[PDB]
Amino acid sequence: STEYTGPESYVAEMIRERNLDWFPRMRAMSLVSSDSEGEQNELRNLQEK
Amino acid sequence: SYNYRVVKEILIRLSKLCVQESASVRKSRKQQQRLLRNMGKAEDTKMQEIMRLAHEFLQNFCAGNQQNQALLHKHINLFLNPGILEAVTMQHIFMNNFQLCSEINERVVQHFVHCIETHGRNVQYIKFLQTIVKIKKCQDMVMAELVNSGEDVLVFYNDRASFQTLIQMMRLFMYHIHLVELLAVCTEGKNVYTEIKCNSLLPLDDIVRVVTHEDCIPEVKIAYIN
Amino acid sequence: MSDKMSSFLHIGDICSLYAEGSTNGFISTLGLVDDRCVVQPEAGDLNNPPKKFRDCLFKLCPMNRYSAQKQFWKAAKPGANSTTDAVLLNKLHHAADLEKKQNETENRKLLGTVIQYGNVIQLLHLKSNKYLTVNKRLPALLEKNAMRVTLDEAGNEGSWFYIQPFYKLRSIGDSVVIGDKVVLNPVNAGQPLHASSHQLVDNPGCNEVNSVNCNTSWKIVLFMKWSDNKDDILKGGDVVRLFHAEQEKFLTCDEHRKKQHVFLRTTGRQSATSATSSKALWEVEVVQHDPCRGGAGYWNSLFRFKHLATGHYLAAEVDPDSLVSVPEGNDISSIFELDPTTLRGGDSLVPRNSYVRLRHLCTNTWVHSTNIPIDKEEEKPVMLKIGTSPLKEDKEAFAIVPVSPAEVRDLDFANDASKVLGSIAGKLEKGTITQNERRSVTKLLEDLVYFVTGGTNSGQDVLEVVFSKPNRERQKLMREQNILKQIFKLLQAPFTDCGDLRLEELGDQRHAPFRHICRLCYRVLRHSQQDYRKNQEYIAKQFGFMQKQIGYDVLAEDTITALLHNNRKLLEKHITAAEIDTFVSLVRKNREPRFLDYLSDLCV
Amino acid sequence: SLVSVPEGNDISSIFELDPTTLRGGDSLVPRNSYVRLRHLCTNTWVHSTNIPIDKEEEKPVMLKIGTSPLKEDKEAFAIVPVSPAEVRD
Amino acid sequence: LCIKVLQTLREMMTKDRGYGSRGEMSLAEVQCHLDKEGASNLVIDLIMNASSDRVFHESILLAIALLEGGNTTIQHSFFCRLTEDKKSEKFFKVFYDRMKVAQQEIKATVTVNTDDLEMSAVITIMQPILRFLQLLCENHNRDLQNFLRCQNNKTNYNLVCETLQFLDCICGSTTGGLGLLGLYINEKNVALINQTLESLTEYCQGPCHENQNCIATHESNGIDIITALILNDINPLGKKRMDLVLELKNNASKLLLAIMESRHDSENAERILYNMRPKELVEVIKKAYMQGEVEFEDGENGEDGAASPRNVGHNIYILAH
Amino acid sequence: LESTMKLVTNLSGQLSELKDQMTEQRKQKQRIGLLGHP
Amino acid sequence: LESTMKLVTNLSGQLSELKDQMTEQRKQKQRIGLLGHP
Repeated sequence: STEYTGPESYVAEMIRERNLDWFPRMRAMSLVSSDSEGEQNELRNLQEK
Repeated sequence: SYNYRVVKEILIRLSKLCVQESASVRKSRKQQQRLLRNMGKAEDTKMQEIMRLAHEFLQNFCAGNQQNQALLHKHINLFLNPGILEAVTMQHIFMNNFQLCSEINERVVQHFVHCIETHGRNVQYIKFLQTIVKIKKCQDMVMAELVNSGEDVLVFYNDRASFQTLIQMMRLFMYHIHLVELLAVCTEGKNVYTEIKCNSLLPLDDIVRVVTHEDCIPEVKIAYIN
Repeated sequence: MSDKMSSFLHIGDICSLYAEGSTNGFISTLGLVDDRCVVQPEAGDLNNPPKKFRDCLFKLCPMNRYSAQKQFWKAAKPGANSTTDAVLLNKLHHAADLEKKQNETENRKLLGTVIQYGNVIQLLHLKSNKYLTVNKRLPALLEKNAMRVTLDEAGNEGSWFYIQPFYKLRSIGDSVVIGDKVVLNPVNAGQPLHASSHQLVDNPGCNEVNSVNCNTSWKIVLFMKWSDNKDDILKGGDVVRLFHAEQEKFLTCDEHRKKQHVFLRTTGRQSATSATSSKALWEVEVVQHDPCRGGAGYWNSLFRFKHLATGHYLAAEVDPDSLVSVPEGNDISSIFELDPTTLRGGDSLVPRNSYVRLRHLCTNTWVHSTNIPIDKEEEKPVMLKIGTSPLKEDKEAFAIVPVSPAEVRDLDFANDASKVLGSIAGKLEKGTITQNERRSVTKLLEDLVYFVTGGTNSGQDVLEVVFSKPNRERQKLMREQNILKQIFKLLQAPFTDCGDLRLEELGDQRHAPFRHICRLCYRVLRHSQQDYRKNQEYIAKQFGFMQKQIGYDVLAEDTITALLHNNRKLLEKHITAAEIDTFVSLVRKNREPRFLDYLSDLCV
Repeated sequence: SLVSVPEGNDISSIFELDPTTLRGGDSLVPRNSYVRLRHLCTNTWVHSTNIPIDKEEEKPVMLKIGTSPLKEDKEAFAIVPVSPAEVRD
Repeated sequence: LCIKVLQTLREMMTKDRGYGSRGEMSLAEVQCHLDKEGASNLVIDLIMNASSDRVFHESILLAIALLEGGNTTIQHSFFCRLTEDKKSEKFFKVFYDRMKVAQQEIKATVTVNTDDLEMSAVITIMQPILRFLQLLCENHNRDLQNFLRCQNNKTNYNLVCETLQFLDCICGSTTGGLGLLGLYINEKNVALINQTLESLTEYCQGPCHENQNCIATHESNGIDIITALILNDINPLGKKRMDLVLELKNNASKLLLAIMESRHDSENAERILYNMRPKELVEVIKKAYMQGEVEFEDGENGEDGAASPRNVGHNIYILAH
Repeated sequence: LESTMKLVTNLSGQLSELKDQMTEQRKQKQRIGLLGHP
Repeated sequence: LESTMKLVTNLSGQLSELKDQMTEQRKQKQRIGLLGHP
């Protein structure tokens, strides 16, 4: 019962409640989703301030 | 303040009374004595006098017992760094020989070894150190402080030492001679350290003492055979 | 003064301390091999700092955790006698230096920080680069209460301080200001340091610092800001060797005749370290318009420059009768102005490093170089005098040559040797001093025996392995100073002691003081042999002492030192002394069964 | 001094005050912590001395406030703001 | 008088002992009864009114009573009143105070290797404090406690997570880059470093915010000093320390596992990389020979724990990803 | 480009104010001197 | 637009500093003249 810290023990907390909703149902892909650019835009406003 | 001075005087009297029949005194007081030990500013005042009196009383109340002397075996490092003054009486008080042979570490050996360097002159501290030597079992323990460093206090003043000796003869110096004698007493024969020590000091003395004896003093005649 | 928020005191800034109250003046370190701090009681105050007190300068630092290094040091300093090997000790050695090196990084990561009351201070000295602390012992030798002033290199043992004001003006955690009469106190000693009321056996203006319960409220005083340092510029604490390009120097010596001389040593080439020290060292200082001796000149300095061996400035009679040797210079006629020379000026305001020209004070007089000598010298082969006249030109420029601080801290080290060894050597051969000074003169020499080699010792007397590392600039520093002469003088004084032979009365009787110092003496004299011939020019003096060697002491290798390197032209004077007939005759006078030495002379 | 003058349109009643680490070229801001004193037009240093008046015939402790143009860093004293609720009581 | 009264509570929470309309005792039920009282204010004010050295060193022992297995309401119990009213800096500093004292003692402790050696009283207090903090922080995933590593008491009086790290940095000698890591490993002190190890790891697990700065950004150098246990083995190859070195390594890679827990981060991994060498996979391969040096044992790592010699490599192989 | 220009320009502009303030300060100082005047 | 304004503005601002420096230089020069003074 001292399992295997939270990102494991999340799904043990799930499994009693049946609710299926933790598999990568449609959305995940683990592909790129390139986020460096948003940070660049944030840096760019900096210039305005 | 006045009340505090009176307690110290009373304690000294009580210590003498306790001392005249030691087992009984220690047992009865092992409570009061423990409190006194626990109790054990820097100025010439009512606290200074009390400290001196307390040290003397302890020297006497500590002096009667050995297991009770072992009962104050902790907290004794509070005077070993102090190097000078009142701590010496307690150090002298601590000795009965069998007990001394049975229990001392090397952490106070440099505690007077560096106390050979700093911490005042230590006139009685040589006797305070020779009593710590107290017995070649402590002679094996005495070679380490003899191995570590040279501090002595102008002891080995060869030709210069002879000139110094002449000054001493003209008019402290006797204490230095006694300290040298104590070191020699500690010397003793074979040990690795002991043999070597006996050798360097012995040669120096033989040339010099053979010479000092020829150009002689009366108290120096007492220690020179030692 | 266009300050908005500055002038407080900051980490990474140099400063100076000042005593107040029962004793007044600065804090210095008389002596450079020594360890005694000193408080001059009379010569210094807030408005008139005296001459030699460049040495009072103190630099400020961050803290520097003493611990790992302390453990290594403690292991190294013996008594345990065992429990040590390369697996423990040498694996701790490179486990010490890089975490010692990060202290040097953090030094360079705090260029300026407002210093609040209560934090660490970690004071440090300029010229010595050897900062002070105390110990938690009681080796206080004049007033017997619990302190010690040790100038140390590693030093991070109770060198942390905590600072508070004397008065309840500010609080704990407020910005200090220049002129704060602060208290100063080690974080583990407890007793704040104090200006004593004692003297000792030195110059009569001597005192020292003790550390007691009562207080000496010290006002710091500032003459230097931060973020302007070595940094290919000049400040009011630098030194310089102003070399020309006609002949690339000018000379400064004290003549017994009242005028003094700028002869040119028959050549000047490349503007190198190949130069007499005493002729060359001038310091550069600014005026700052302030009574306090200032620094950080940044154009329009109206500077003046001061000599190092003696204390004098410039002066000039403009047309009449330059290197005029004036001690005190608060006048106009000692303060100059300097030329742009292609650093164009409207508002240039930056003190560059390359080249300058000169103009005096208030008349704005052109300092040049002429073709005449003085002709008191009675036919020196080449000599030129330096004259000035208000004719403007573009010709007589000469360069601000920055001297490295490592070379000036070796110069005074050699100077402080002669100021100590050159005095004590005449008296212990005459009489008797404390025997602990014989111990003290030992590590005086033992610090010197690997000073000249340039490398910190690992063993005790292993001077043959570092022998393969020469550097001419240190031996020239030791040649031009009189250290060599003094040491040979010292040898003769013990020879006279034996007289008032050498093996019998001095070596065979005592065996402790005299054999050891000759071994300290011979390997130093052996160390100067292997680099250049001008050291070997001195062998035309040190031939009579090897003529009179007889203790079988260590000095016989100096004969090999005089002879191991084949000298043909040195021996043209060396064997050209012709006393080999005395020397091998002394070898023949060595009529004991020890013949090998005689064979060696013949072999040479 | 604490000279008790009723009307003060002269010069000898109007002072000037010290920077004391609020550095001034154009500081122009009247802070709250600490000040030192200087009188009018002579720019005189107001300090604290060690003497009493000794009209009081042995009060146990008393000190007089004297001034003299010797500059110092010692005799600062604080502008202590009083709450308006206490002055209206 | 108050000490035995407090000491009475510790026996009252004491359970599973002495057994050989009556209410059936539940360990969870026992905790619940204590929680029903909620008399955690006795601890919630006891440290806040902390004066007795026996008391503060005793009340944390009472803290394991509300802790030690349950703490469902109990973790919610300390959460609200802990952000309750105006004693936070007076309380967190009070715990902080013990940490500072302990650090000084640790700095001034043993020196070097060339009726037993008793640990300092301050050091002993430290084990209890560490355990108490760990228990509070841990609940299987403690959201609010994790948020609570910081606090909004203004002053804020500590960052006890990073305040854990220096005390965790202290016990290993903190500057020993390496081989004196074995010179710092205390055979009687490792049991302190053991619980001192896992309490950091429990500080990490779950959300990557609150541990994420305190992984290797905290400026107390010793992130690699954390990973130095992965870097090599202990010099005193003791017997009970033979399992202990396994227990050390078993505690070791647990902290490394919480080192990189939520990926898609560069510099945080670089902290694991900036002190480490690329050849440590062969060091992980050395564990493969160490696990190859494993004798005839059937060890399976499921259900309650066990140190597998290959399992530590199995732990260490997780650092591959 | 804007950042460097802002920086240099800004610095110069800020720096100038300073001259003006000294002169202004003096005027009021002259008024005090006038009252000091006997 | 920003580049041209930055440029012109920047140039003018930089150019001005120059007047001020000459006057300032003179003040210190007057102090030296005063010492030169016999």
